[PDB]
Amino acid sequence: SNIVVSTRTGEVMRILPRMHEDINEEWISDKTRFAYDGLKRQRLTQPMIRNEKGLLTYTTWEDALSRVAGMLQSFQGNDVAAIAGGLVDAEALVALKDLLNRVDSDSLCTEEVFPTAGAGTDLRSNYLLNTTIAGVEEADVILLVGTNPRFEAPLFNARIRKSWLHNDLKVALIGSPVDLTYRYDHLGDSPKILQDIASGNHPFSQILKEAKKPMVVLGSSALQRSDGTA
Amino acid sequence: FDNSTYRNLQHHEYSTYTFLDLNVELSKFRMPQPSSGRQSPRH
Repeated sequence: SNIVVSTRTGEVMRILPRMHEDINEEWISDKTRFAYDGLKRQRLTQPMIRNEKGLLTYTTWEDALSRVAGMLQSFQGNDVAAIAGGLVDAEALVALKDLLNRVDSDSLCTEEVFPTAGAGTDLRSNYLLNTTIAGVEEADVILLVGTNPRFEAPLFNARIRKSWLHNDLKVALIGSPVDLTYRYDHLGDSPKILQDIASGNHPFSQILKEAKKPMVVLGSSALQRSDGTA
Repeated sequence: FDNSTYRNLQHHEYSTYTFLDLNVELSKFRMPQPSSGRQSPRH
């Protein structure tokens, strides 16, 4: 979501929405708006190392960087690895990738798992919301597999509700019968139903067949359950 | 002929549910209602 950060005298005062018709267009979620104060607490402000007693103590940039450089020169290949978090940026990601490629390391991994079999990240359309958030307003039937868009993507669910209100959109969900603020069709929570819809037994197979602009959205949280490839 | 007696005396024997009882009685004479196609606008 596009936002406006209001700051005064070097301190972040508040967060406001910013009109972007394709993404959020006037709104932000409550976590976006009201979690900026967490930037003023538990902040890491100095480099730290471990002393002789095993506790974390402050140090200069030179000392910590020298320790890390020595340890990085000691090992190479598979012994060097990296894990990236949820709020990392592309510049830091590419820098870390290059740094571990210098020591001949490819163990560069995230925390959110995606099925690497098949195309597996080779084709960019294999892990994207190809229809886009705006395109939701053009669909007529939507299926949601193993996701709760209300909390995982509040503005995406707001777009879904907007289309459901103005375009008479039909919504179905495979998973837990959560509250989505709009009425939908619950097809169950067993993943087996998916194969049935692929087989053609389930009537929603016919509904998707008759759909002019069908949409099938799989939640990336549903891929974490060790069978996400299936 | 008479033009001097008040003959709207039945309104002295109307109970709490008289209107609703008459509605229940009339329910059988009504024609079937149309349908918008939904259970409610929230559907």
